[PDB]
Amino acid sequence: AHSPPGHHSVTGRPSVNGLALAEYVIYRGEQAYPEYLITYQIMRPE
Amino acid sequence: GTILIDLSPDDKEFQSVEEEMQSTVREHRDGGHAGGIFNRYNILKIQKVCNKKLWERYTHRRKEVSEENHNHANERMLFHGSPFVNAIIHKGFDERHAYIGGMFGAGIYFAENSSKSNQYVYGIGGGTGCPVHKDRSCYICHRQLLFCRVTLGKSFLQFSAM
Ligand SMILES: COc1ccc(C2(CNC(=O)c3ccc(NC(=O)c4cnc(C)o4)cc3Cl)CCOCC2)cc1
Ligand SMILES: [Zn+2]
Repeated sequence: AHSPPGHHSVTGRPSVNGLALAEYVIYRGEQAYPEYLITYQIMRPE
Repeated sequence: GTILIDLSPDDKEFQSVEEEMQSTVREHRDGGHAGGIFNRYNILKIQKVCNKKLWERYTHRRKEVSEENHNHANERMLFHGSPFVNAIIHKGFDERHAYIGGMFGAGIYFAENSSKSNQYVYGIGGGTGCPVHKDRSCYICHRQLLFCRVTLGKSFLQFSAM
């Protein structure tokens, strides 16, 4: 796709769940640099 | 082109990245279906990604955006989870491979909540979970996310019904 005209990205901001943070979308690969690679497990709650 | 530099757990850089991971976990409306059930992670390793060519093209684009936006790149640090992490770190992000329509169209997706990016590491809606056990809530298999530098520029504000 393309950014909406005159914009460089989209911000998707949740409006129902007030505790959810934003998601963002870009439309050119050169607009991000993958700086850290994080290797992990999820932990089972106690 | 890409080298991966291991950070020690005593390095302040390790600690600040880990802190961003841990502190942006939230509850999800699917009760853990896509990404599993957890409140926190066991961070096994953090590697700095070093690639001169990908960096120069990042900074070249960043300068263009900034000059289009009252000298404001609007640079953030954000999470990205998908099955394509190993290709991304060697070849860079590529919008031509990102043709899957989601909540905000085709494009390259990032999240402020690390737990959001975690839902996609095994695929859309978590796919069939880990390759070994087919478990979307696997506590055994190793997962990977990227913590990325992203240029937003002027960002179109889309309020979503989530
Ligand atoms: C199969 O698993 C997924 C997981 C997540 C996604 C979504 C997010 N996908 C992306 O952000 C995305 C990012 C980078 C790429 N790929 C690359 O940039 C890339 C570069 N070089 C290669 C080989 O790939 C692909 C995608 Cl689909 C697409 C919309 O639906 C929700 C998120 C799409 C597919
Ligand atoms: Zn597993």
